[PDB]
Amino acid sequence: MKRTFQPSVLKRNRSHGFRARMATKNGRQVLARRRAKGRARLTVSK
Amino acid sequence: VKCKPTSPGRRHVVKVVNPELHKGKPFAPLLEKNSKSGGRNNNGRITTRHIGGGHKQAYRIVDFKRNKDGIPAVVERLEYDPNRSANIALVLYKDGERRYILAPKGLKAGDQIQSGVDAAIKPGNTLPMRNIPVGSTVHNVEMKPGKGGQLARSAGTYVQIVARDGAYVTLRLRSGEMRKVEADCRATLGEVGNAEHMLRVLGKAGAARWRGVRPTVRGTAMNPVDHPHGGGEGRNFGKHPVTPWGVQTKGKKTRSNKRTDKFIVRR
RNA sequence: CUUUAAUGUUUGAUGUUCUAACGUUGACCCGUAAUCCGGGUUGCGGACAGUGUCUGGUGGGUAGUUUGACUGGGGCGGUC
RNA sequence: AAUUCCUUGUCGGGUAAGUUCCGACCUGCACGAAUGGCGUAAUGAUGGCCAGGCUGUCUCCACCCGAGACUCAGUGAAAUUGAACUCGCUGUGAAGAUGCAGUGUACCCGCGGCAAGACGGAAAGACCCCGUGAACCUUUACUAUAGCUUGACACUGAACA
RNA sequence: GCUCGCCGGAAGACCAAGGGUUCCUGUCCAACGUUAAUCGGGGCAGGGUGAGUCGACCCCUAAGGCGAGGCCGAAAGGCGUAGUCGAUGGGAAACAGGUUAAUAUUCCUGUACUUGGUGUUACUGCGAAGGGGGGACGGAGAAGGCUAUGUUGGCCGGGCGACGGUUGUCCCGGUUUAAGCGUGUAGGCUGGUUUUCCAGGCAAAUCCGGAAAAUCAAGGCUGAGGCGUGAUGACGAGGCACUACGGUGCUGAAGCAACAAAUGCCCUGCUUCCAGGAAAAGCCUCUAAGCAUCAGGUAACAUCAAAUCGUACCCCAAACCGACACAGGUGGUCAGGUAGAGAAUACCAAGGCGCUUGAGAGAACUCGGGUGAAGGAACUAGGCAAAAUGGUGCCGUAACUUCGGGAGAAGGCACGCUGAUAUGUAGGUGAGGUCCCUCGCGGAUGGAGCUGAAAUCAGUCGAAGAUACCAGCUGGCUGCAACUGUUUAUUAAAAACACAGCACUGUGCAAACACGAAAGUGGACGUAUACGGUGUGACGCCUGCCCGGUGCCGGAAGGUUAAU
RNA sequence: AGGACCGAACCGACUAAUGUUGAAAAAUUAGCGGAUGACUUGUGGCUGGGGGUGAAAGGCCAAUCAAACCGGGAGAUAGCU
RNA sequence: GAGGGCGCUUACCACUUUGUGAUUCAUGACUGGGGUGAAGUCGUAACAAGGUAACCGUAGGGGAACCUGCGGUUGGAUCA
RNA sequence: GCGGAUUUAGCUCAGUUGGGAGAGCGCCAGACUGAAGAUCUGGAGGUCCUGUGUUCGAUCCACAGAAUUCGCACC
Repeated sequence: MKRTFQPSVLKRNRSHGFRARMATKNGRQVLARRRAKGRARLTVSK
Repeated sequence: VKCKPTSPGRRHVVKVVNPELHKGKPFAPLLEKNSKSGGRNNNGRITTRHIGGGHKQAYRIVDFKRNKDGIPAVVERLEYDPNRSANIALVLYKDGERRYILAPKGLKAGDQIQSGVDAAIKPGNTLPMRNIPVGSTVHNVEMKPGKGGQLARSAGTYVQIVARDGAYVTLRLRSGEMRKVEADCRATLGEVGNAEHMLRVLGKAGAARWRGVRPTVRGTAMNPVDHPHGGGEGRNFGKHPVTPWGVQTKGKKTRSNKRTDKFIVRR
């Protein structure tokens, strides 16, 4: 019902977390295809 | 519940006749020596014990074994236990120690509570049955020789000594009069504390069952996604067993360690 | 040379139990101001347990399929 | 009661009238002991008409402050599509006349009435089968895997009776 | 100016969802405000939100992460002791004044304190990884005081107050007293002080549990606050100027007591009922070692360290979300006001601020209703809509026993505004004056200053007075789920049935269940009167009866004929 | 005392009425209760696929899940105009 | 100056009802109780051992005709 | 409509290789009863649907007809 989009930090630890996107191999290919090979940036680290 | 002190229910001026009208056995604080039980069914993962409702478990009386036999003691007060219906007392051991012992109907004065090998015989801490005489009443009985008592309540459950039975291998209880547990296990005496809390229903519902668990209420009935029945239409009306495992008579055991049951009259 | 006995000499089984297997989710002792946990006196039952397939039905507690056609549209009653 | 097998069965009392406000001779197939039965506490997240209220509920709403919408200024996007200059029973049948002509002969425009008139829109019609067919729940049909269950060789010995 | 509005559980307050610095002004119109457009956090030029004490490191953890060695493991990965993370659990720990647009426990300005080094005097036997006090709860409450804050006037500043009236009995405005120290009061807890010994407390023990004497009864630990200390510390009626028109510059009245209630203070008081309100610590002390003419700790006063953030806009909720300043959601937070049963309702002062579509027109186009002559549902799937009836109390009311309840049943009724008892009755209140006492937060006499029912005798004005917003059909019927219901949000709104007893059933117990590959975690801190089958259909009776078939299973007298 | 009778925002979900050409996969206006609990109520870590908690629902579960918001099997089968 | 005539005040109080019940009539819409016994039929245990009894409170099978099992007080044949 | 059953002793229906027509029961006698039944031994009781055929012999089957009756065809 309480739909939907919102920002927060503490909810990133099981889903949205940068060190977990490197810890999991499933994230690790994405991370390189998105910046190191993908010519780009993220920088949203806050 | 012909007994006394009984506390009989009320004249109908409220929705409640029961619960139990027993003045003079709740108390506060939870004294220094206390503990609790925790979470919900949480078995790791997909729990088989149905319905749950697991809030307020909550606290329990802490004293198991109670193996201090020989040192004499006296009765301070008596309480109640919402986990067993149990009539427990608070017992001051004349050495310097305070403890919680399981009691019969009104054991106070503060009486002479002691045990010891042939030295004593009174309603006594825990006490070996090959050193005392023969009756209906016994109570604690180590569920096997040093493990811990069988009965943590004085709910009514008479275990009944036999004198010299196949050389000390004794008792006579409900569902297997061939326990053959040796009389080297420990008594205390005796089995009627508060029958009043159990022999009669406290309510329909009551605090005893809805503040921190849900009991069982269905299995078969509604939504065919769990049990072996069925189509729809309110109908039921088939053969529908408790499958793959059974119901109305079959037995379950064949082999175990100790295994002491022998003749088995059943019914 | 046997229907058969007593024994020797060759040998299988079931009862009958004792029991260093074993299991200790039982104690005492013990490394240890110790929930895991190491190891022994002891206590307990006991070749029991454990599962690998073979014989047995027991239930609709995964999955599966909708198995011709003939239809003055179907269910029956008829046929290649 | 979801049996009223028979038909809106009744005697007819009450009643401007009893296809019932019930007012106790039944015509009982396929009635009930835990899928139970003789019954009921005060409560209405109260189901079905029946009194007297108050009355405009009929038929009778013709007067109203009045929202606004057609109007006057800012602004004007698609649920997407048959050219129109689209005859008001019309007739004749690839069985339906706003276009196969027998008639009347409707000036151009209000998109203001907008009452039958894109059979229309919200959209793989619900009736739905040619379906070598998504899987979708069952039952003393069909079963199967996991399982339930004991007895069995594998495995763990013979000393005596 | 002048007359009034919206939020009225305020878009009052500070800040926690990190989105982040887009508030004040100086100035502005695309990159936007479906109108003007001056305003909108739009958006631009400046700058900014001053924290040793706020809260989170800490020492600290219930749940839960990980984890030595390991039981294991296809490669994966699973479960766990000691440890170590760990708050939304705990402990020490900002107020009156002033001052910058702001932004303010900070800034200043003083009071004076908490953790830890150090110094000069002083006193004294200390210590831990172990012991014991409790360290610790849950809400309804009950009872006494403090008055928050208000209204009044003594008292003070203004004066007799523009219409009609008003020149001592009127009518306005401040009505402040900060600190920490000082002491102790309200209920409460507990009779005081020594000596001698244990079947006790992880080895011990001046501390705890139990015992055994001695000598005395008036003993011990505070607590809202009254009360007072500070304070020739100030705030401020007003007086006189100056101006960048914000203010600041010079100076300055008055300054007492009553009366009534909290949303809050005391009360981890003290009560009442049980689902049974979680652990390491501060608070307070016992020793173990080992020091042991040494070292430690507690005290007057002297100092230094006070360990990276955050502090800006913002909320019972427009830069979250919804995504069109959206008829979704939804807060811990100061509780603003009199009459009110009430966070029941038209009324408020403020804070943002009247919310950037409104001019005329006045056909039918039902987002509707009202009082209808008649009649009274003569309408119809919906007396649907419009209601009306809604106090205490009474002139007094029916079936029915579960003797509660069915009973604010029902019925209709005096109700406005005030004489008189009564220059206010009663009831609530307790100044002084006067006396006593233990000496001080003490009591006895006494009637000052406020307040305010409830009726009785008598009035009389209505078409109307509970003259207004809160808030009800007696019924009486059918089938009794018998416990309120809110439980299938998604056809039903229950006409669903979750109760709960029990004969029987699975476990004599490493129990029944196995979810995870190795758990033994539910049940268990527990026994077949614990927990589960399948249900039960208030309560209470009553379950008659009848074994063909077909189940439920059990067994072995005995054949169908197997792994063996 | 009692899941009392009758009380607020912390509750859901009866038919309508202005909800359908949405303020809207849901909420509404004068109305109206369950009155302290068979209540709901919020920071976050344990339920991570054919799910997994059961007031026991085919409704949920992103708002339309009988398996979807996945795109890697796969530009699959193809009696298909 | 005073009443009574009135004209106000208000009641005892007739109408009237919120109500619902006493009890008396026929319209008695599932029936079952105590009998005569114009020929009733199925049955038939008891008035002697009504020809392998059972009276009495009676609880129960259920054509009861109440069988039938205690406890007597012999109104039930003896030499059991 | 087709396909089945049935027309066998008062009652209830058994039975058929296809050559005999049955019993539970009711009557009759027999005696036991004054009598009657029980129970009893004896004895009896027939549209074996009709027609035609097969056949040694048809109650029976096959076939044509008649008639009672049932399940399904109908929607």
